[PDB]
Amino acid sequence: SDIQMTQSPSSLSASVGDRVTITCRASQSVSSAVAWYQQKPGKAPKLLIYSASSLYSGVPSRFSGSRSGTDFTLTISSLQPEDFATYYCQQYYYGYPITFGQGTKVEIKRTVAAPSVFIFPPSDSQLKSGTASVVCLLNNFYPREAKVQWKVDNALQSGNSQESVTEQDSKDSTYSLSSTLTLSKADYEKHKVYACEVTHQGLSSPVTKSFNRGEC
Amino acid sequence: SEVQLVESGGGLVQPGGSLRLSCAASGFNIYSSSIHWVRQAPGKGLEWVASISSYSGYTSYADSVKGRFTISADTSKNTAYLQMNSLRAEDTAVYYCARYKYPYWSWYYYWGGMDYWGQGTLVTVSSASTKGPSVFPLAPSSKSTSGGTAALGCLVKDYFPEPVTVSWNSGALTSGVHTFPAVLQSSGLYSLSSVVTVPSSSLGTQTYICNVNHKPSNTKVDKKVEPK
Amino acid sequence: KIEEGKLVIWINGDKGYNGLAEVGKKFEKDTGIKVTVEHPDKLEEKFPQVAATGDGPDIIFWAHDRFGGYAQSGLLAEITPDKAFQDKLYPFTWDAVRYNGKLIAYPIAVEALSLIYNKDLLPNPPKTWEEIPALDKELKAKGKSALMFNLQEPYFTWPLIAADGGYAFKYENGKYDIKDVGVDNAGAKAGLTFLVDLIKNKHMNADTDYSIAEAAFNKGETAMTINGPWAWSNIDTSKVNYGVTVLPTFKGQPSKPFVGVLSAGINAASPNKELAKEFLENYLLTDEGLEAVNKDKPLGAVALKSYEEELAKDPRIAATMENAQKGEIMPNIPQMSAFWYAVRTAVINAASGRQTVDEALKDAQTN
Ligand SMILES: OC[C@H]1O[C@H](O[C@H]2[C@H](O)[C@@H](O)[C@@H](O)O[C@@H]2CO)[C@H](O)[C@@H](O)[C@@H]1O
Ligand SMILES: [Cl-]
Ligand SMILES: [Cl-]
Ligand SMILES: [Cl-]
Repeated sequence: SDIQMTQSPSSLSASVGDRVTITCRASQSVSSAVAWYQQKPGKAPKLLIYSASSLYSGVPSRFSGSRSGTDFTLTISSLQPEDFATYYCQQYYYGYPITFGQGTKVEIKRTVAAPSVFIFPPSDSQLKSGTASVVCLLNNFYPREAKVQWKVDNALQSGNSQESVTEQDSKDSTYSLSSTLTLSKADYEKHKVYACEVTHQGLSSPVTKSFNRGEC
Repeated sequence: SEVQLVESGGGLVQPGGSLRLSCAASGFNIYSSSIHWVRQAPGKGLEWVASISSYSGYTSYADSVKGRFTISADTSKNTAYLQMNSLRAEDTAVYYCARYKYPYWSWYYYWGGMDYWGQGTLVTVSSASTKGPSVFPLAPSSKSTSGGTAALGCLVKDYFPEPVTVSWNSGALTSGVHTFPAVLQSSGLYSLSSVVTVPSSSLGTQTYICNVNHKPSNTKVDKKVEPK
Repeated sequence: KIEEGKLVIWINGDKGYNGLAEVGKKFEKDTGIKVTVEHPDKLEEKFPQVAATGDGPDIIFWAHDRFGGYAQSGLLAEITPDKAFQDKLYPFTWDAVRYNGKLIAYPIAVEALSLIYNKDLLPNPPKTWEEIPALDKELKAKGKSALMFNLQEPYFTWPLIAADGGYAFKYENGKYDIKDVGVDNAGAKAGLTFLVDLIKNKHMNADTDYSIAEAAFNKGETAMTINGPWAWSNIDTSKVNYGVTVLPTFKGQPSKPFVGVLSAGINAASPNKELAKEFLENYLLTDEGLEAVNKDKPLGAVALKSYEEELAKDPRIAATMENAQKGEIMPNIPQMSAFWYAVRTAVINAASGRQTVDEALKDAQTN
């Protein structure tokens, strides 16, 4: 009653019109009782292939499933804009419980684009409550990998910030990142320079955006 | 289109509490099909929970929910249920209900997979109480101006539980908007930010308001954002 | 529920259903009750799938191997023919339709695969599989080929796989043990490896199915084929001078095909069990009824004794039974459906080069 489903790769970048192949492996023999699903952010899964290679009604014929040794494979012969999503495999042989793979991300490939960096000081209302949050914004960059570092009076901050990244934009295929540095109002008013340093493949040298506390 | 599944019953409860989920079916009959429950935690994979097959009198449960969850079906009103008792914090996820087209027999397992899924319902198990957010503006300044483009937004800080919805100008502003996924702070409260890029010249004429709605706490805030 | 006052019958499209439809016409002229005969695709799978919705036929026709699954799922009615009627059919044909000590369908006829060859292209058919590659290259020099048969169904390749050891479920104590599956032993691997070699050496084509193989043989394009008694009618209309003989041996051992007993079951949800019982016993299982069906597409060795004495005098019938004597009757346990799913998948994967023989037969999980 134990089985494991492993997918490879975990992520891949392709262009509209390319051919793509994802693989899935099970730790036990299960004949061809494996299905493939598609899911987009904020939506429920959708069945594409069952019995390893049987196409479900309505799925375009550019999708296909096959076997490669013991592995299961999913292929998109001509990738279309609607095909960009996450894909899962699932086994349903009666000898093991229904088990899914960890998923495989298919992202749009474009040329490298450096981010626009913006910084926001804490608002008046928040300081009236006793807290200070600083926000650094990285707008429309590619690829996804980026690095943000907070500096306060040239001192590197650690353990007092969090960040999150959006999904790939449906129009220009870029990403965005928001980072928030939070401190108490007592500590905020002890220092002068607040900076967020950014490094990215699209930049030849790190970019810094800073402000001096009370500098209108 | 004609076949669809509508779920209901999610919410926030304390560890050890109980909840009952519903899965109403249209376009087909549950008595001649199979219904499954699958859950998905924020930003992770899919995990099967339970299954029922009315015509063959078959039920099944995943080991991680045995002795706590109960699956059942009401054929007279074409609805399936998932009774969830002894809930833990690690049961927090979106719960889906999916259809298997035929009744289930072990010797007929090979007939395929799950062809129709419901929209899902969110389940949060926590000891913390509901709390509305504070909305702070992110005013456009010289620090947030690159070329003719300027950035602005609001900060949605310290709320519980998920989710929140954010729009700009009651939905009339969509171009250039980025709403980021919330982060769980060390205090046990969530925090979110939403920004929009606009031409710098428009900072004088156009008005920008972010609309935050946190239904779990019945909190509604309209915040005007303008330069400092 | 199916409508009352009419009999709906499901039978496969490769059988003589037009002949069965005529038998249903003689039934309506005597009783006033219409009989409709249909041949849906993959009907052996659709029957348990549509049973919960109240659809499906009143009578279902298929080989006995899939009737245990229908019974275990609670879809068949127990038949009750008196002792005098049971004496009209051979004893072993009743055994094929006995499940958990109960009779669950009426036996009709015995089926077994044979070797079919063109007498003009091949006066003496080969006696061994091993000499077929050498015979193909000699026939290719004349614009012909040696052998073509349906590779898409494991029913047609199983005789070679089981020739030197392969088997489905171990039979013992008068019972099948589903934990003892013999699909990936040394003999089964040898049989399938020989098949894959024929395709790799361009002696056969992995994409060959039933229609392609039937057209090639009937049009004089290939010298040999493998099929059942039902296929004889189509060869007759093509006026090809053909023979029916024993399958060739492999590694010195004869081919062991799976023998099937065509059977007719009664739906449990049908309100016409009354009429269906009388139709099968006193209108189809007679000398007149079976002949109207047999003259459309041959049934093989019928279960009715008072007709087999006539059909036995046909050399084609004697050849069908000699292959049957060298093979084994299929089991009827419910797991046979999952067995055919795994075996069908393994053969296709190995024949297409997507997996090796060791991988495919190890991948066939039926328990
Ligand atoms: O190939 C798997 C298949 O084999 C048998 O089906 C036979 C049938 O018995 C014959 O009467 C004729 O129709 O050819 C069929 C193969 O194409 C089994 O009876 C069946 O259950 C199995 O799926
Ligand atoms: Cl394919
Ligand atoms: Cl409010
Ligand atoms: Cl042997």
